[PDB]
Amino acid sequence: LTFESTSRFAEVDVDGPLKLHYHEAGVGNDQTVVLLHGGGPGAASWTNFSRNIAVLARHFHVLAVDQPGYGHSDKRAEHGQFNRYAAMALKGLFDQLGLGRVPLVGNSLGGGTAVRFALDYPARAGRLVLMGPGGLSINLFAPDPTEGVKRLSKFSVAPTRENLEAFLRVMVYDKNLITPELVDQRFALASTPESLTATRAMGKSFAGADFEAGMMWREVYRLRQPVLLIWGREDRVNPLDGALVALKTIPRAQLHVFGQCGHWVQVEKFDEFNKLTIEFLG
Amino acid sequence: LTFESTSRFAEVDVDGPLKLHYHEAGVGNDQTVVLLHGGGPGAASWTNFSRNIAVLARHFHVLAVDQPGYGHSDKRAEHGQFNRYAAMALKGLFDQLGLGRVPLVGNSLGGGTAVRFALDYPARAGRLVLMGPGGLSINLFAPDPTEGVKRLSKFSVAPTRENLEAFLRVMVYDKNLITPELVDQRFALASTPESLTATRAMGKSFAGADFEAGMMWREVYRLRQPVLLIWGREDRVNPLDGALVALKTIPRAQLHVFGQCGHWVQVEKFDEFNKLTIEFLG
Amino acid sequence: TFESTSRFAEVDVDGPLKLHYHEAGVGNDQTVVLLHGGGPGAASWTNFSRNIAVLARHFHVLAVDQPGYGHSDKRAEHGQFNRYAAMALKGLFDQLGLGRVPLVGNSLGGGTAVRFALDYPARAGRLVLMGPGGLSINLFAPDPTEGVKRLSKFSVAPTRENLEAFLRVMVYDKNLITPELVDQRFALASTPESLTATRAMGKSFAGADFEAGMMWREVYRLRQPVLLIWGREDRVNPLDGALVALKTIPRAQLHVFGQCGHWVQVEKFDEFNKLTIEFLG
Amino acid sequence: TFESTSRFAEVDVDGPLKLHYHEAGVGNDQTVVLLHGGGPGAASWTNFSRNIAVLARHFHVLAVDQPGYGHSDKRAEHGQFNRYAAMALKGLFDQLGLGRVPLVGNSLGGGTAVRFALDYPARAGRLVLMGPGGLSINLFAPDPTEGVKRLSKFSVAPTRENLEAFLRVMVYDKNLITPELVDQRFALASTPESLTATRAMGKSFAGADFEAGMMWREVYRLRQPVLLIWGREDRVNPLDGALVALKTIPRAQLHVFGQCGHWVQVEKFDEFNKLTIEFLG
Ligand SMILES: NS(=O)(=O)c1cc(Cl)cc(Cl)c1
Ligand SMILES: NS(=O)(=O)c1cc(Cl)cc(Cl)c1
Ligand SMILES: NS(=O)(=O)c1cc(Cl)cc(Cl)c1
Ligand SMILES: NS(=O)(=O)c1cc(Cl)cc(Cl)c1
Repeated sequence: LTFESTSRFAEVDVDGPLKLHYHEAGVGNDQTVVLLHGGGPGAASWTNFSRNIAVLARHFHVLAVDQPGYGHSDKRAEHGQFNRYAAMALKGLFDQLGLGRVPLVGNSLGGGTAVRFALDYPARAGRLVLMGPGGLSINLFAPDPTEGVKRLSKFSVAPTRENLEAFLRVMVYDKNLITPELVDQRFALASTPESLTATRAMGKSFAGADFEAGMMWREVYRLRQPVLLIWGREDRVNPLDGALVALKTIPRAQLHVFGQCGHWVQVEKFDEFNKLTIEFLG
Repeated sequence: LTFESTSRFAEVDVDGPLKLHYHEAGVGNDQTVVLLHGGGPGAASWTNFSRNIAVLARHFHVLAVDQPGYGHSDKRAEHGQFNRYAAMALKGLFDQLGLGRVPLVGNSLGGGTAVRFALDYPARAGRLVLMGPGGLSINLFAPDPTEGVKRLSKFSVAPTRENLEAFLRVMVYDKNLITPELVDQRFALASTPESLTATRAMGKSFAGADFEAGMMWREVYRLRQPVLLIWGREDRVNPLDGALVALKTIPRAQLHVFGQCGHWVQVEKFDEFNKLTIEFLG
Repeated sequence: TFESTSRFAEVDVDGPLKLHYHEAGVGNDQTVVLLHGGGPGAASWTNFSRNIAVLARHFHVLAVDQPGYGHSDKRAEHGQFNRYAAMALKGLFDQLGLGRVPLVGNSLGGGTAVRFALDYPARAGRLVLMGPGGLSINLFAPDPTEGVKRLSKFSVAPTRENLEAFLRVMVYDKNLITPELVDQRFALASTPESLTATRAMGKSFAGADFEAGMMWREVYRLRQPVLLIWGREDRVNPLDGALVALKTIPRAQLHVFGQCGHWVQVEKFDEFNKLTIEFLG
Repeated sequence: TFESTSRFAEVDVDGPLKLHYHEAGVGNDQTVVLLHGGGPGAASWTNFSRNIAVLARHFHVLAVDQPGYGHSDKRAEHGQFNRYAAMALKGLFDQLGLGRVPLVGNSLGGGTAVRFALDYPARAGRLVLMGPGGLSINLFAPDPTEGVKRLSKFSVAPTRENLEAFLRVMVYDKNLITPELVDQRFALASTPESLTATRAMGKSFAGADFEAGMMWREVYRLRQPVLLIWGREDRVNPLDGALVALKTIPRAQLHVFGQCGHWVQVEKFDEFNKLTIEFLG
């Protein structure tokens, strides 16, 4: 497994052709799992889930999808509420690949996409594993915008190297993870005009009349499947108090909280996260 | 493994000889683990950890100790703050068995004993697994006494079969676990004069000037080992809000919460609890 | 007096519905509507005994018996209760010619106040909500709470002993639960109309319109100032149920009283009256 | 006026310590001590500008510059700060012949108020604590909070731009942060004595007496009524830090203002004044 061997493209229909890039691994395993990455500038499937795709592929058929706006998937200048938009895309990939009811793994932005998908297409979503998820989270104590969200915005307005490192450092508990190479690589991807276009589209979509589609804490009481919520105690993007409504209202919820862990659970607690996910998904 | 094959007795010194009953299993395994049962009338090591001792013994050298006042351990009419009292007893067993630094597993009352032990004898306690633990818990939202605590008290004042079933039913999420046989067996053990004596001793000890020894939420910021907190979402004895100070202040804490689970985690979520414990303890 | 303030009105909620209420302080510039808590034998006058007289020196007070309670109609059928009660209140508003009126609500009535403010937004002003149902969601307390359990137990087995047990976990200071109070509530709760109202309440929970009671989902939409008041020791609607509403209601405030249960306006009556009067004017 | 109310006293805390304070409303029956928040350039008069005059019509007000702030001594060394300040306040109490006095404290000063009430229990009456340090423990917010981070950043790099950034996450309404305010605070914070006080504060955190600042451990011992006041949007000492104290202080109350930050007595000054006056008498 390299970026190239696993790379795949599909074209789906979401008000018109939409190219989705994903990675496929562990082919031949009976049970398929879909991984949905976190947001943040420069984010994509391969780098987000580097500490995991290989391990998970020893147990599952893994499909790690670049959400629209990220990675090598299309970066339209236009789009509605994002989680719903990405969920519609994922629905097209599901139909195309002939996929049935599949468990979903989602980190941060992609966790929100996972939930939106599970709500909109309930027969198609199996068990959920959600790490510092957006969407279903609502920060009952932390004033919004959080520190993490503010630094992301500040990057979006002024896309400098300094603003990106500042953002990345409040993503993780262990700031030694934020190396010069990580910052440089992420900045190179995030700084392209296409990615800047996608950032503009993400910004305008917030003003949309479909905003309620992002407020999934209002809806997850309807989720019938087991759901494993995973949180870094020190998450400064989507803080721990945001887990509470979901834990309370999802009937078959579990919550796991890691001390000394930020927003990036699958990297910062990669060994522990992998065993939980593998056990939880069978 | 039967009650008889695993049964062991030791005499330790806590202001005088104190007979401790415990169960020993999986002899020959390199790493020793001590299990400390929950409170409640009729409670003891074998019945509390019935769904677990066998499984854990496939990986560890298991020592499940009847705390003083419970099981076949001594039921003195007199004793000071309980967790400290039971911890002193456990210290004597540790010294006698030549035990070094050992991980501890504790449910409810015994979780408090585990913590008190880890605080008082810090070099002797390894990783902790704590299920709906007393002591370190402090119910920030739930008015005290909780429902669970009130029904236990009501049994203590009026030790009837009806009061014991009522108590047992708020111990678990799935009330079908509370069968006629369970109630009868527990009532038979709890109703003996010796056990009634131990209940009186437990009651008087609350009035003691050493009460601060029970307030372990004040002290667990000192715990240096990894600690796995495990909670039933629907725990009505030690409710979930009681986990928060410990999660915040123990540097290497983790928390796992099971939906559809009460105070009796190791029974109600026995398969999941066993894999977490085994993985966490190595 | 009970009699001097007593009023009746008949409105349309899927047919005639007779509503009883108490009116006081007429002539005052600002009208305020009071909505009592639930529980057996509850009604406007006895729920708000420590408050109507004080409030009427500042406001035009309308204390309304919600359907199923007091001297208001006790239908044997009805859908989600807070919406049902809100529809009734809406009828009363149009009839009395009210504009935008602040609402005061304890427990059940707090839920009705909120449902009303959501369903008829132009008609509700500032809200004072004491241990309110509806907008509360117990993030930590397992449901049903001990309060709700004892209330249910009475519904199944309506004995004096079971009512007393409910009334006793309603309050921090159990000395407020006098034998006379128990006897007064029990005589009222034990009538066949009242048991019909109780049975009707329980069935409504099974309704397809249940989402209407999940008001924590919707209060981010409230634009008016809202003052939440809670007893730290509330065992019916515990304190953790305040949190979503505090977070999501933009002009929210919260006051918490230590040594206070579910019945705020009684157990902390002087402080409640002063808080309410200032917040409302 | 600043000058008319200004007073100095010298007490013993391991040697002479000069304390500055403001005195008003002399002759009133009940004395009240005010303890300002922290942050660079903070002092009694400017912290409590919207409050001293109003409070002095009801109480005998003593607003004390805590050591390290205002015109009080700024030693380059000192142990855990709230105990240090409390020892100073204790000196002032004996000298002025005070008995049992209610305390009002914002942020840092709230922590000092609490430390004082614990260390000299006979000398403290009712407490009013606004976004207080010391007794707070942020159960959900990762530490250091964004507020504390920007405060630290100023300590390392004391620029106008960094002070403004701190002042701006101190408050909900950023229009309160006027250029003039920034300039006033910065001129005071930038003096070499003040930087010495700032450097001293940071080192004290490394002290062996750190447990003295962990007052959430001890307030279950407070016997007096305590009124906690918080801004919902406090980014220095966030709202989740109120919870242990609310739970464990037996006669506690809590008030939370939506649309309010760390600087409660300014951002919600009319409501704060009224709450304080009623609670204290
Ligand atoms: N709060 S959230 O999970 O939805 C989220 C997280 C990140 Cl890092 C980025 C975006 Cl655009 C959104
Ligand atoms: N709150 S606690 O864990 O300490 C506890 C639980 C039970 Cl079931 C019994 C006793 Cl005596 C004490
Ligand atoms: N949870 S609630 O406020 O809606 C409530 C309280 C009482 Cl005391 C009774 C009823 Cl039926 C409902
Ligand atoms: N967390 S705290 O209240 O103690 C506090 C607040 C401020 Cl603004 C400054 C200082 Cl040094 C300390």
